[PDB]
Amino acid sequence: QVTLKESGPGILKPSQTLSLTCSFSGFSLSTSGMSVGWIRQPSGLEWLAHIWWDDDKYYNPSLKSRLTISKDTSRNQVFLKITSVDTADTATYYCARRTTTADYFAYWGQGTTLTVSSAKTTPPSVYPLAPGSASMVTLGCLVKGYFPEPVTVTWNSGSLSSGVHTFPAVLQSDLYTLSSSVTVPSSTWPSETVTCNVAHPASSTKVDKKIVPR
Amino acid sequence: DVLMTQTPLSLPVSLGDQASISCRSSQSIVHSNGNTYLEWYLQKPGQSPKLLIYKVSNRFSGVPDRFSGSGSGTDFTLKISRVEAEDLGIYYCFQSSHVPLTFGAGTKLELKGADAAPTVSIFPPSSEQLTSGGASVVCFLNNFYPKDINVKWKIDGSERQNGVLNSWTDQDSKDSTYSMSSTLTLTKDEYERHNSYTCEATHKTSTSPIVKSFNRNE
Amino acid sequence: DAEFRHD
Repeated sequence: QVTLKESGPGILKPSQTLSLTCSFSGFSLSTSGMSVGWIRQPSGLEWLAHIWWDDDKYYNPSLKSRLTISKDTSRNQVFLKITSVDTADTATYYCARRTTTADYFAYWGQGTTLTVSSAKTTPPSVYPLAPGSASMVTLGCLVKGYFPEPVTVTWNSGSLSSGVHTFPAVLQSDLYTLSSSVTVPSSTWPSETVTCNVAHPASSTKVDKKIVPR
Repeated sequence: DVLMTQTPLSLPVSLGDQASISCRSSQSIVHSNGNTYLEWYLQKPGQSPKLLIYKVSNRFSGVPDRFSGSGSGTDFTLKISRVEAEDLGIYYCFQSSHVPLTFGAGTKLELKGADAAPTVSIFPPSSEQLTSGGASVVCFLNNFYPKDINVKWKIDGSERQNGVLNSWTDQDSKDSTYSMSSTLTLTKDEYERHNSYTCEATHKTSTSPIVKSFNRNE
Repeated sequence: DAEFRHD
């Protein structure tokens, strides 16, 4: 059974060098016709570089100055270096195999996520979103200014799951922010408590925010 | 670089429908060895891309026969004879004849649903955030179809673009609608210079924008 | 017009 597996540092600072490794089983790069390439998916897909059993190397020309691909067939590994990383190098990085007799990317790794950032670990500030004075009531929680990903959000400890939308995070000044909304009958709130439960494991944060009228 | 242009970029279908995706390359994908190295990949949520078709029209082992590929030169097509729910995802064409090897932008195969107007809710900065020293104004635009929508912010009746960031959910697994958040981030100083804050949504379900506002002092 | 390798 053919498998490939990428490994990387998870997080790097701008200007550092990214070192990626692809380890593989069920085949050998020494086999005539074998090749392995790197593809990334920045926050579609972009092909980076490729190396063959005979050490022939191919690069995306727009990225060549920052890329170096190599192999150690004995270790049965392929390496990619990207120098001078910046925020745009934040992506999932995949390695994938081709062979002259099966000349297509049939086998991919699961991917390694890389974040390039100057941010330090920062807990979220969790703010209630309650409707002002101006049938169904939409409430929410704003989870602002955390790093790194991820956060989780539940409502009433997961007992309230219907009518919930939790939005993907976006970056603002190197820190992530997202909001979650929940829509409940007007007979539910504020007669009953509605609380968002936010967890940010990187900062050991588990915080509850009750939504109260303004 | 060889540009791979997919049409359409979003393709709403009903289960059972035939579906077709166009991929046009800026140069012929014919290689000097006579082969045309045009491949199609499907990427599902939380998965690596998976190979469907290679050399234009050869189906990869294990790929269902409802998938086919055709074309030549610069003009290619992926066809699904009947769409199954497991087929929903993002389809990429890919050429490996020319360096750099290049993908199309991705076509999202998505579900058709009934047109539905967004429910729009606006929220001022919380007292907690204001004490803390910042000011975010949040607008939710929830459960609409189709996904095409415009959001405009006004402060004191004047359009504001700086400081706005939007985020979108994936298509809803219950009713096939979309939702989005739009957040206006201001300094507290900025916030305290203005009175009326408005989120306006324009969607094909009505001629008139949906307008939600609040006043800072009320 | 660099071609990728296929042999």
